[PDB]
Amino acid sequence: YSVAGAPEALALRAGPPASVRAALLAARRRTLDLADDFRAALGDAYPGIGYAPELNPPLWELGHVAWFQEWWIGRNRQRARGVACEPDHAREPSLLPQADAWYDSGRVAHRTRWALPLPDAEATRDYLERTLAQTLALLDELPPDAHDDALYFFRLVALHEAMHAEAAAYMAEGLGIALRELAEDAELELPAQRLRMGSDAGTGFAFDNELLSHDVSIEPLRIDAQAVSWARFLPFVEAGGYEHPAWWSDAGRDWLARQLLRHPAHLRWQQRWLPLDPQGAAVHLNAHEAEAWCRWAGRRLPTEAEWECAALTLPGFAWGRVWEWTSSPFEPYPGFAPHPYRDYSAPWFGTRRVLRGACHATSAALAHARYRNFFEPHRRDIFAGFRSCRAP
Ligand SMILES: C[N+](C)(C)[C@@H](Cc1cnc[nH]1)C(=O)O
Ligand SMILES: OC[C@H]1O[C@@H](S)[C@H](O)[C@@H](O)[C@@H]1O
Ligand SMILES: [Fe+3]
Repeated sequence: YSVAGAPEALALRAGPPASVRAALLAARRRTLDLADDFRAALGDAYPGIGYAPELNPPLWELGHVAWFQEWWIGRNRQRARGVACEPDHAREPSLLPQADAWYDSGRVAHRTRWALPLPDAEATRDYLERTLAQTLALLDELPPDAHDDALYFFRLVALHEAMHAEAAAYMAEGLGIALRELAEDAELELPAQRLRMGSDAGTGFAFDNELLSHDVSIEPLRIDAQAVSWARFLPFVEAGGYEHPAWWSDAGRDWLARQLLRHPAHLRWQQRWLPLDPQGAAVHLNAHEAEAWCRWAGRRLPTEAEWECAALTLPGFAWGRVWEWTSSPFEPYPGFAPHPYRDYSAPWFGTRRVLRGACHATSAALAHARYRNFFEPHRRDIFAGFRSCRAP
């Protein structure tokens, strides 16, 4: 097995306090550069955007990032216990008396986020600054041989902020907001083998959905060396794919039937409205579109096990351009237990499909071969594509 990600991903998960500190500062730099992109387009208007289930107001997102960090660091009286932390212990107050009523994604109703008396952009940035100052002061108290338990929440809040930064990028793309921030095709042989799937104990930070690590049998297959390109995808559209329900699942057909334009999201070929690059990774495809292309090509999506095995064993397996739909429903591994942020994984089993890899907007500190992403299979706003495989 190769390393699961770039140095930053390994350091945030396994490295000492100095490593988590650098990660928190990089995450905040990125949060604020994206906040400036939104500021340029919306001028700090709140809510600044119309309502959609796939959005949150930009100033709500910023406050949520600070709230989350403050909730799990400064206000957390059991930081040292890591995953043994009692999530519902009595906490110190927030810097903002109403923060818990505004920013708690577990408490605040979705449409309500457009109608809160939130602080302005300046005061929201002030809350971010003061909370980060508090977090770094507490981090600086930990010794260089600090245990995984001691670092657990520092690592969690850095990863959480990386995830909200990516969400800013895909929501920006949805809102037509501009931000400042493939090779030759090939097929790879994946031989029959046993995969030790998920995150092993004492490998540093794991998301709860990566556990338990467990051996699984991988069947021999041939897998795309990279994500499906527009060049490889569009011949399905040109061959009448979005007119031929027979290529689709029942859920796919139901979805397809309800679509005005019988072609991919952000296309007209022109994307966004610039002309389309065939060498680009097909993106803003949902699981239904990926699966239909696979039936038409006589290919299939990998399981997340097959994807993880390929990513860790095959040097020519190139990922990180688009999130990649797998055939795997988001379900607990054997021995799954929810970690202190209980609602991260457990409410979303069944209704979500696993995507693996990462996209151009994923932080280098998050992108990881063991990471399970999870969205409802109709979602196209996300930076999602896919790679295909077949039996030998
Ligand atoms: C891991 N995904 C991307 C599915 C999560 C990330 C997340 C942010 N705050 C809580 N969870 C999501 O978007 O709900
Ligand atoms: O805004 C991104 C992300 O934020 C988290 S906090 C929300 O709960 C989730 O529904 C959404 O996908
Ligand atoms: Fe969140």
